[PDB]
Amino acid sequence: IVEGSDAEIGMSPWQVMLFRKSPQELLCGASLISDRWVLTAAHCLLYPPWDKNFTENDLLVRIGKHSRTRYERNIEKISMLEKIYIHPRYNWRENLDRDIALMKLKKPVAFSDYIHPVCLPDRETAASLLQAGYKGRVTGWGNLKETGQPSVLQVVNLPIVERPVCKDSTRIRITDNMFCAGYKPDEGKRGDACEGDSGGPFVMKSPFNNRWYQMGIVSWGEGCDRDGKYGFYTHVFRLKKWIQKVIDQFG
Amino acid sequence: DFEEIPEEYLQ
Amino acid sequence: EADCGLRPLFEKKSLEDKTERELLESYI
Ligand SMILES: C[C@H](NC(=O)[C@@H](Cc1ccccc1)NS(=O)(=O)Cc1ccccc1)C(=O)NCc1ccc(C(=N)N)cc1
Ligand SMILES: *[C@@H]1O[C@H](CO)[C@@H](O)[C@H](O)[C@H]1NC(C)=O
Ligand code: NA
Ligand code: NA
Repeated sequence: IVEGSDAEIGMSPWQVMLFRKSPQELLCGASLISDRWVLTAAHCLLYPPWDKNFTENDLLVRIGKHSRTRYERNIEKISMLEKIYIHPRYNWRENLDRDIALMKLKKPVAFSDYIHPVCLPDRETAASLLQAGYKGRVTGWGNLKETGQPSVLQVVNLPIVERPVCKDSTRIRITDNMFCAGYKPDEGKRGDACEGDSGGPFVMKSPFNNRWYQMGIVSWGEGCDRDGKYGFYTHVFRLKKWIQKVIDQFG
Repeated sequence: DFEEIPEEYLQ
Repeated sequence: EADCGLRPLFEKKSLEDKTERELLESYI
């Protein structure tokens, strides 16, 4: 996260760290959506241009974390993966269209002050909140700058951007399964996700029922926090039918 | 840079 | 889950975090 701040304790209890076993390192962010299911970006698990293709046993899920590097004894919980599910029409060849994957845990994780699932949006909540100017919140342990790494979880609030502005900021083909967020050059304020934040949640707090909803997944961007560029996010509601299909069949 | 995690999670 | 999106250390105890008001103010 570039130009964000330290998270408060328990601020984002759905935040998940995807952790590579060997070598031990941060792979991606992710989110807890039930006691057995974790949501992330497909490109965190599968991206052939970078020779990335992780299998279940390559990875661990670390939940309830604040510190990036510490083993947070008695606070974090570490889970093994039973199965990875990548969207069947995830487009890794071109533009990361449908950049979404589910991971089922081998065992349910115990909820605590630091560990709690986020809501997934219904159509109405999506329609109400996914509007240009409305702000969401992105969290992660990724890079503090495009070109180091934070001591603890970082947070930044960013406005959703008009789709034509998103489209005009890039040569990459944008789809309805994406949205973009971030400040314009003229708006003064700054902030963006960056590498390492991939797969983490873009969340919004519904003013109707005061619950947090995950509207987006950190997906891609050209550099980090560049003037005139925006962060792009997987549109979670647009792919919720797939999410529900996987959980209904395998959960 | 990462602190070692308990061996039980790596077996 | 019926309890999703409600944080034990914030919503569950009616405490607000330091910047969630920024989000609310953006929701017209
Ligand atoms: C695979 C994907 N590729 C990209 O995002 C490409 C564009 C892209 C998009 C879709 C298909 C192919 C390429 N842009 S990049 O090459 O500038 C990524 C990058 C950023 C900083 C340092 C190093 C690399 C990737 O890295 N995704 C991770 C990511 C997530 C968020 C941001 C952000 N600024 N909000 C940036 C990068
Ligand atoms: C990724 O790895 C699996 C095996 O674990 C393989 O079957 C699959 O074809 C690979 N997908 C690629 C290279 O796109
Ligand atoms: Na364009
Ligand atoms: Na920018």
